[PDB]
Amino acid sequence: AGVKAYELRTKSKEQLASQLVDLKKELAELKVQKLSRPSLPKIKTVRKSIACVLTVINEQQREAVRQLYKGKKYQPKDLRAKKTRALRRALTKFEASQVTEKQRKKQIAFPQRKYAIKA
Amino acid sequence: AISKNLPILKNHFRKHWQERVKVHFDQAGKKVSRRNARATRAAKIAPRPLDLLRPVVRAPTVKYNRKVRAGRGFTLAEVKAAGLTAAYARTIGIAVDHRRQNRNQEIFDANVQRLKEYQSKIIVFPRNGKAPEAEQVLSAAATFPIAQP
Amino acid sequence: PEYVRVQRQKKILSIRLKVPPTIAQFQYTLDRNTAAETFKLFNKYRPETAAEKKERLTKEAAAVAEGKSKQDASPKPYAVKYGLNHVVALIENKKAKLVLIANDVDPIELVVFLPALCKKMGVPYAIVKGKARLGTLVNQKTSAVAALTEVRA
Amino acid sequence: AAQKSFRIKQKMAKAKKQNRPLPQWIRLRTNNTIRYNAKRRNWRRTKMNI
Amino acid sequence: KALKVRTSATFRLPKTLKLARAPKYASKAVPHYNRLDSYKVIEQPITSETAMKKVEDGNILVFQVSMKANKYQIKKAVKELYEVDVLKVNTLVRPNGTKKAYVRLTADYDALDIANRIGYI
Amino acid sequence: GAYKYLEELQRKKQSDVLRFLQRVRVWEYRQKNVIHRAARPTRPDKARRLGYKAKQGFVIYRVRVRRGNRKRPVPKGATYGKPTNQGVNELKYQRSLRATAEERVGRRAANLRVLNSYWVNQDSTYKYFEVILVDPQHKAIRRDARYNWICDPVHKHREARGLTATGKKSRGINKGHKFNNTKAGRRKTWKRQNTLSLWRYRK
RNA sequence: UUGACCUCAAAUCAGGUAGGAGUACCCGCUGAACUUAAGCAUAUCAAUAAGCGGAGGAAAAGAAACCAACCGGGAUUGCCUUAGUAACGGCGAGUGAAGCGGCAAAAGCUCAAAUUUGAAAUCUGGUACCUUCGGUGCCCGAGUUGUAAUUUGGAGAGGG
RNA sequence: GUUCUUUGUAAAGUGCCUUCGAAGAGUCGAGUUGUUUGGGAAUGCAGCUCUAAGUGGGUGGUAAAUUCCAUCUAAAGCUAA
RNA sequence: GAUGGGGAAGCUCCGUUUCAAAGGCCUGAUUUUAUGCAGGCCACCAUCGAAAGGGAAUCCGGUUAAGAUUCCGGAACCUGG
Ligand SMILES: [Mg+2]
Repeated sequence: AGVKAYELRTKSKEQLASQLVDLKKELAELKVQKLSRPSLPKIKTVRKSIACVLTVINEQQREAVRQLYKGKKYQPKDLRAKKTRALRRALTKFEASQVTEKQRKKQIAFPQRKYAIKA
Repeated sequence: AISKNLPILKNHFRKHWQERVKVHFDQAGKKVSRRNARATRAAKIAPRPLDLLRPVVRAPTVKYNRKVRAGRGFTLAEVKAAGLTAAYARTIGIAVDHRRQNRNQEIFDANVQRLKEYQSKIIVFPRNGKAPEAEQVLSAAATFPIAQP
Repeated sequence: PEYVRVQRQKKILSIRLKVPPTIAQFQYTLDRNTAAETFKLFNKYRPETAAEKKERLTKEAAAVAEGKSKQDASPKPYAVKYGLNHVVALIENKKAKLVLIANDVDPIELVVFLPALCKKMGVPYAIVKGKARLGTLVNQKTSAVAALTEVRA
Repeated sequence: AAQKSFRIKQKMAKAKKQNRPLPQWIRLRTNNTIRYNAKRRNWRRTKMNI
Repeated sequence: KALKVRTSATFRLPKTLKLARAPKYASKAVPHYNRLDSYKVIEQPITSETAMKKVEDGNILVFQVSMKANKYQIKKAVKELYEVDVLKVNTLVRPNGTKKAYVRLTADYDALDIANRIGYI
Repeated sequence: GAYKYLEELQRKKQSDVLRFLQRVRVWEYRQKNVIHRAARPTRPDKARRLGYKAKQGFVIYRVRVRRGNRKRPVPKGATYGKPTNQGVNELKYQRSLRATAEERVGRRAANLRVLNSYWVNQDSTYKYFEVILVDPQHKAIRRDARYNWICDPVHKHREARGLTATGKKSRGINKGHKFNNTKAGRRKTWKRQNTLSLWRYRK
């Protein structure tokens, strides 16, 4: 069972923090019962629910920071794209498509014509 | 070592020659991929004939000067006599060689005539509009064969 | 420190050695009274700053909008010429009327040929103190040369 | 030694936890080929070399 | 002009105004939560017979504690989780790699009363 | 144009003006570090002929290297082989002092790219070079399509792979019958003419 | 006294970048000996193995300071051939390319050296806004010891 | 293919006459030494010494002097298959 | 055994206070106040290297299946504030 992320996403951060601390209290109360009982499979659901609550809290905070840094250069490095080191160091499309004005004049004057050959 | 009446052999296999052995197992697959590359290039340049027009030109040495063959590109003097600039000829599909010269009037006249027939045979499309599709041929060399005089 | 020691011992060495006359053709610079009055003359002919250039272009654009003069609403400029290749071309074309050469160009081989060229082409030259002075004359940091080529009446 | 470093004690703790026989329910799984702990170590027979 | 008087033959590097960092962007942009809080420093009690002899005789609770925790964190978290004032903490590292903490409570509180409140006896 | 005056004056190296100027500058360059940053090119005409432009992102370093042969680094001169390989003293390095100078400059500034180098001075002990370097992260070189080819990752350490002017000179890359051993790469040609080619239908 | 310039520094200054791995193939440096010569030292193995530096999906080379000697060809690369040839070699053992010819693929180019001189026309950065692989305005700065436009020898420039 | 912006009083090309036509230096080259090459009175590379010219320079596989001829344009740079 | 430097094609080598612009210390002053500006002092000049060298300070009694100068009871001491 456990908690559901889509219904966790509608709450505020204080309710999420309180739900997290009651989940941790429940996990401690199950861990003190695990030593007396032979098996206790209910611990795994509480563990995964704690993971779900932490994931929702982190994604809410990260989205708030993204909207704070929206529409400006120099956003933080973990928020900007990852792809690879070489693709990050590669030239952008604008810089790669930069051409001299002399070559631009030559390309406008003499572009590669489309032609066919029968008649 | 040396033995019965046999010719003296010179087999150069005293290095680690087995480290450099190229067996062309990929002849058939390389031919297939080569035809695939030709077809996709033709589809990419879908009206244009896949190769430029080459001049007729006289082969260099005394062993081969009896024959005539294809050159790299036309002389600037040849394209000026044909009546079009070198940049325009390069855009409409004529190979231009800036570094060969004309010392032979027969070769010059043959190349000028060859350019005249090419300009008569091609259709140049307008740069903006209708593009009246015209069912490409794939070999300007086959449509303009090199003829021995 | 070593940079202080190098910059002192370098000018020590440059007079310990017997300099060949193309150098110490310099270091007889202009005296301070005539230098002050020639900079007072040159200060009247100063190149235009960026802001007055910008309003000059707005006035030119408005004038070609209203009357369509061929960029000839503004009068003919009278400014000091600067820049090394520019003034060498002016001296070779005999257009320069008076040339000032800074005495402290730090490759000296940029300007050692300039007095001989001025003497051959007949242009009067003066070795003057201060590439910084020439730079603040032409609204730069360093100018290393200056030239009056055409003066008002 | 009695005066040991924490790295040595950590490796000793890991080897003490590894020192156990096979769990007996492993043999009941389908397509099980594991018969016994083949990586078992005893202090009299082989040394850790740490 | 006159030069500056120097009473020492040594030349030292002059003192320069050193500014503080004013970054254009944050370093990690989400500050991490508490790495080692009260629920992570106290894993579970040890309920072997040797440990259970201590809880009425010595008035000492025995807990299993994360290996990153020290005595200040153990004491603060026992005070926060169980609302009990503690006398002292003695820790050891067990031979299985875990950490065990003997927490001796003050005389006002009874560890036997607290252990079955927690849920083990 | 002052630059052709600077060139044709620079060819008179044993004229008294140039040997005085050389004599002062070689002392000034011994007094500095082995590798240090030059503020401006000493020969701006030579720099801009090799490709320098006076804009942001063009860097000049000055460098001196030790002259002479390369002593074979063997303990006490023992080579342990046939007498044809017993030479220690008169052996020569196959690359140039200009090449090892710009390679040390590139190792000093690995974030830059080596463009060219030129001789400035020498004495009995050292040879002095000035190295032109371009910053491939500066936006004035990311833009300006005449120079943004240096930002392509195939040009990392051209001076280490021998792709500069003196590198190609030392590798022997030139057209002609005098360069049959070294024309497309010496080891490439050696592999090409030491390969044994066998076809499916054996010729 | 004050304000510049040049040169050299310092900052947990604003923003970036390098290192290491992998390494079949690629670009260089460095560099043997076993072996063969029926011994062995030049030679050979081999401009190889080991060692070191540096890249990419390919790399390198590349648009002639070329090949030729002909009725001349025309960037580079690769295949077939030239050819086990010309040549080198205790002329011993052994080594050993290149031009032409046919084919695969084909593609060309740009800086420096010129006065814009009737107007540094050029560019990084910061800030504000926007449609954000960037654009516009403003402000410092770089730069005349030369950043833009114009030309690259096949040409081309200034006038008419 | 369909649509919006008119780029642009801008840019490019072509004919004839005239005056010109800037073209890379401790480099080219030479001696010597070492290495390398099929390269042989010396194929390339590198060290040291000497060190250019501008109808010039390089190459033209036997060294040198003299007279010609042919063919390119170095000492700066990019580029797919 | 780094750094500043100097060798080395380079992996790296030398050197440890050297041809270095090599730093921190207390009082405070100010009480937009933060810690700059008032001051003044000092020139070693990284760091690693001993469970037998140097070194702040704990003893007795009891207690466990297995721990104790470490736990319990009593009685002390040192360092920092
Ligand atoms: Mg040496």
